[PDB]
Amino acid sequence: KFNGLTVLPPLLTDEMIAQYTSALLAGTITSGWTFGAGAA
Amino acid sequence: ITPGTNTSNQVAVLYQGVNCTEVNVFQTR
Ligand SMILES: *[C@@H]1O[C@H](CO)[C@@H](O)[C@H](O)[C@H]1NC(C)=O
Repeated sequence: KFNGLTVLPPLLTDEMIAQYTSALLAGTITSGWTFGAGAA
Repeated sequence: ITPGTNTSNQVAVLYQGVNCTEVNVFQTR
């Protein structure tokens, strides 16, 4: 991890991924397939 | 980090994985 090797962070943090899965799940529950086609 | 050269000549610099004490200055993760 120090012979010229490095690990870079992801662009979206685990909390930003969890906001996306929450938004997908809350869209699915409250509005059916409609939020994929247009407005929820 | 740059806007286009058709847009500005300002730039910003990221020292990847380096703490700012070791290098306007800001400590990102
Ligand atoms: C950067 O280094 C200083 C001095 O070692 C320390 O106080 C600070 O917490 C460090 N910050 C990060 C993000 O590593």
